[PDB]
Amino acid sequence: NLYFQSNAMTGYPYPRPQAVKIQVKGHVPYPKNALATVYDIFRDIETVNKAHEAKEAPPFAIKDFNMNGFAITSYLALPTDTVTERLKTKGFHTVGQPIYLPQNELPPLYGLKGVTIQFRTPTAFKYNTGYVPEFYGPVFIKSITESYRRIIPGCPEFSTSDILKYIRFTATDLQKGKYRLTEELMVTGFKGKVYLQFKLSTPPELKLLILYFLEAASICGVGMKKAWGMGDIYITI
Amino acid sequence: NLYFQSNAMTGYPYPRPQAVKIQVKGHVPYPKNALATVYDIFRDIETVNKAHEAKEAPPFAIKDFNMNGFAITSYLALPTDTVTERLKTKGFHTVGQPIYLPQNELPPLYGLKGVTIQFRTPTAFKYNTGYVPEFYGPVFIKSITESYRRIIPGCPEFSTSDILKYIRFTATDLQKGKYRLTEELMVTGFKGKVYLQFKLSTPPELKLLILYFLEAASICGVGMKKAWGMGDIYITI
Ligand SMILES: OC[C@H]1O[C@@H](O)[C@H](O)[C@@H](O)[C@@H]1O
Ligand SMILES: OC[C@H]1O[C@@H](O)[C@H](O)[C@@H](O)[C@@H]1O
Ligand SMILES: OC[C@H]1O[C@@H](O)[C@H](O)[C@@H](O)[C@@H]1O
Ligand SMILES: OC[C@H]1O[C@@H](O)[C@H](O)[C@@H](O)[C@@H]1O
Repeated sequence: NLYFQSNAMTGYPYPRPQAVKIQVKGHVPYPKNALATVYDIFRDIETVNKAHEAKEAPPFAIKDFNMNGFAITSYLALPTDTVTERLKTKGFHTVGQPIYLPQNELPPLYGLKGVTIQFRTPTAFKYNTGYVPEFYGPVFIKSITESYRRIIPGCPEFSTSDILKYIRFTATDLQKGKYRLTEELMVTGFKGKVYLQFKLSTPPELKLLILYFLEAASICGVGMKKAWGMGDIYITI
Repeated sequence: NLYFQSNAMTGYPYPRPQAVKIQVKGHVPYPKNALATVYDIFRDIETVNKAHEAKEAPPFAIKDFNMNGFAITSYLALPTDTVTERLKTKGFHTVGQPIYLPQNELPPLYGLKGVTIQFRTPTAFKYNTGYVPEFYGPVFIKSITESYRRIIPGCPEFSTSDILKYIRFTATDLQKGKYRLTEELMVTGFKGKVYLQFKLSTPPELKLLILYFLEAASICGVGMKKAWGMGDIYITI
C-alpha cells in the first residue's frame, strides 16, 4: 500500500528541471577548447564569471563532443539569438533550433519498478589524491542530488541515507573507457548500464523526486569534469 | 535564550536572493510601454515568452518610473551587454554599469529588533471582488514568501500562520497615492512606512529567512501590477 506524506518537506511536489540544448558545428581539437569557447561567449553573465573565478561548476556542460562539433546544455535562461550570433563571430555555426528540455510531460509513476541509467561517456568520481573510476550507489546519489540543487536552489537538505533505504542498484556489467580532455590529459572512467530498482516500500513521492534528480544529472553530467562532457547519462523508464 | 533547530527544513540556511538592476534613460508615456519594451528585448528567452503567454509573473519588474526613464530589475542571469545593445536599438540609453544585488554582506542578526519597510510606490492587493489598497500583515507575508519562491524555486512550503506567530506589524500612519498604469487606468494604493518587529520568541533562523523574503519582495514588488512598478519597497535594518 501507499501512505502519503503530510509534512512540508515531502508532501509537496518539487520543480522539474528545465534546460536548453544548442548544437554547434565546428572543429576544435579538445573538449578544453569547446569549454573555453562557451566561457568566452558568456563573459557578460556575472554568475558565469564568478563561478569560473571560484573554480565552481559552471551552469552549462559540453555534450556529444567530436571532431565535427559539440552540444551545449545549460539551465540558464539564455537569449538563444545572442548565443548563435556570438558563436558565429567565433567561426561556429549552430545547427537546427534550440531544444528545450524536458520535451514531454511524465505520466503517473504508480507501478514504475525502476529506472535504467546509461553512462554514455566515461565517468569517474574525484577524491583528494585520486579519482575513483567506479560506480558507488551512495556517491552517485550524492552527485545527482547536488546537480538538482544547482538547478533548483532552495531545496531543503535531503538525507542521502534515507533515499538509499528505498533503492537498490544492479548492473549486469560495466566497462572502461578513455576520455581525452586536453593534449596532455586523458582519463579512464567507467561506462555502461546501471538499473535503479525501487523497493516495494518506496514512498510514491520519492519516485518522482528521484526521476527529477536524474533529469538534473542528465543536464549537468555526473562526476569529475562533467562540464567537459564526462559522465553523460541517458535515463530510460 | 536561543534554541537552535535540528530539523532539515529550518536547521539549514536558505539562499540569499540575487538580482541585477539596470537604469534606463528615455521617455515613454506609461509603465505599460516600459513593460512592453522589456518583453520585446527578451523575445528569444523561452522562459519569459512562456510566462507571458500564460499570464504568469515575469522574472523582471519595472522600477523607478518617471518622465525621463525607468529601471529594470531581474533575477534572471542576463548577458548585460545584449540587454544594453537591444535597449539602445529602441532608443534607450543605459546609465552607468549594471548594479548587482545584494551589494553588501549581512552581519549576524542576533541583536536585530525589527525591520523598517517603506512602500515607495502605491501598493494594493488584488481579489475577484476588487483590489484592496490596504496593508494586511498576513497578506503581505504571503506576498513576500511567494516572491522568494519565484526567485528561489525549491523553497519548501512554509506555513504563513507559523511565521506570523513571531512578528508584529505597526505603522504611525499610512498615506494614499495614485499610480497611472495606462492612458485609461489609474489605481489608488497605499504608501508609507511599516515596522516589522520580531517577538522575543522568534527562532534565530527565522530572522534571516524573513530578511531574505523582504529582499525578494524588494526585487519583485508587492501586490498587484508589481511588474509595472506598483508596490516597490525599500528595506532598512
Ligand atoms: O534495462 C531495463 C531492464 O534492466 C534489467 O536489469 C531489469 O531487471 C529490468 O527490470 C529492466 O527493465
Ligand atoms: O576528447 C574526447 C574524446 O576522447 C577519446 O579518447 C574518445 O575516444 C572520444 O570518444 C572522445 O570524444
Ligand atoms: O525601537 C524603535 C521601534 O519601536 C517600535 O515599538 C515602534 O513601533 C517602531 O516605530 C520603532 O522604530
Ligand atoms: O505612470 C506612473 C505615474 O503615475 C502618477 O499618477 C504618479 O503621480 C507618478 O508617481 C507615477 O510615476
